[PDB]
Amino acid sequence: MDPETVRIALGLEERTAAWLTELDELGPPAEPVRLPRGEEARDLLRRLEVPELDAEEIVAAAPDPDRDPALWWLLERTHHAIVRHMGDHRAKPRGGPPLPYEGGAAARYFHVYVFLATVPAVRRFHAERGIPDEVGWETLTQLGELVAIHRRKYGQGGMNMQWWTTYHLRGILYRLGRLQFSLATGKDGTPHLGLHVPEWGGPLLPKAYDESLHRARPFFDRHFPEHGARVAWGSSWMLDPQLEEYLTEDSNIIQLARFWTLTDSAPEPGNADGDSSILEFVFRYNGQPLDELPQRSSLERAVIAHLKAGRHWHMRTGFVKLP
Ligand SMILES: CC(C)(COP(=O)(O)OP(=O)(O)OC[C@H]1O[C@@H](n2cnc3c(N)ncnc32)[C@H](O)[C@@H]1OP(=O)(O)O)[C@@H](O)C(=O)NCCC(=O)NCCS
Ligand SMILES: CCCCCCCCCC(=O)OC[C@H]1O[C@@H](O)[C@H](N)[C@@H](O)[C@@H]1O
Repeated sequence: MDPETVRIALGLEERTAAWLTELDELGPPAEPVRLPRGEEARDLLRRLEVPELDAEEIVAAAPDPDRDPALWWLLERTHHAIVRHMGDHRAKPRGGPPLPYEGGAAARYFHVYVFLATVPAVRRFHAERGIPDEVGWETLTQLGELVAIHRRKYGQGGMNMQWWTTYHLRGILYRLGRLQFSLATGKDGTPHLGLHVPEWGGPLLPKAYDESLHRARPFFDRHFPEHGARVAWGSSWMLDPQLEEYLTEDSNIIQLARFWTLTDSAPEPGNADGDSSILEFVFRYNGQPLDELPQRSSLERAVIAHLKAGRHWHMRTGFVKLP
């Protein structure tokens, strides 16, 4: 097939042409793309903590090379475009565009199929790096979380966080207890670890946070000794000191943010760039009228109160030294 035919068949926008040309030049992977089917597929999806409802649907809608040629063309090359950067954190996180939902369940679940097809490759990388199996699997389970998030946010099955799963699939991100850590470099090339907080796994309890921090240096110095990070960096709505107006002393965020050293400037009060982030992570915001969002928790009430008052939330950036 040709990239223009794929683009038109799948209903992809004109801007995606450059990507599709790049995928055309890259070509199919050396190891043919294989999707698990049936109970094999159900076992893998369950291992990745995909909810039963979605997993059933994913298995049912799995595409076919003959009946879904445009989709298959893209699945092979997207897989290839990811595995070509296995272990490479300097490459940008390009998972490809979401597919228009007029293509049905196979289109909605496209990047789940990408993920499934790429599991063997990343698991081989984990093995080569000596990563324990439990850590490898624990890391890959965010697929289930992101699938669940799609359904909560939009109302039907899907997974549209494919840019983020390129981290898991390149073996450059590891879940080490409550927190995740990514191989990263600053603008000056200095190695660090990106610190991330997946939604699943309960509250950000101080003892769980501390355990994760203690795991970071030993893990990376053992399996990626060439990296040599000494510091973890975080960028998050969580680091916004404005939260102190609203959250009390029992807040995990408040207690733990106190250990962080913020490195960005106090943002302009009129800068609204951070509003969408906090709305995503607190409400999985999808354009609802604000006073029709839940108000059960102190943070839910905080986000809305602050915004109603004409004020703005900001992503802040900081670091903590690795123990
Ligand atoms: C990170 C996370 C686990 C922290 O939860 P936590 O440890 O309970 O945080 P706190 O102790 O500071 O919470 C204070 C209050 O806000 C509530 N709260 C915390 N995070 C919340 C969220 N994402 N949505 C709604 N309410 C939340 C708590 O239940 C608590 O309520 P209460 O005071 O009414 O009892 C949670 O916010 C989460 O799952 N977020 C999604 C993932 C995320 O944001 N990661 C970072 C992306 S940059
Ligand atoms: C106060 C506790 C520590 C504060 C440091 C918080 C750093 C968290 C940063 C983080 O979680 O961001 C990474 C996110 O990348 C998103 O885009 C993905 N959707 C999300 O999964 C991931 O959490």
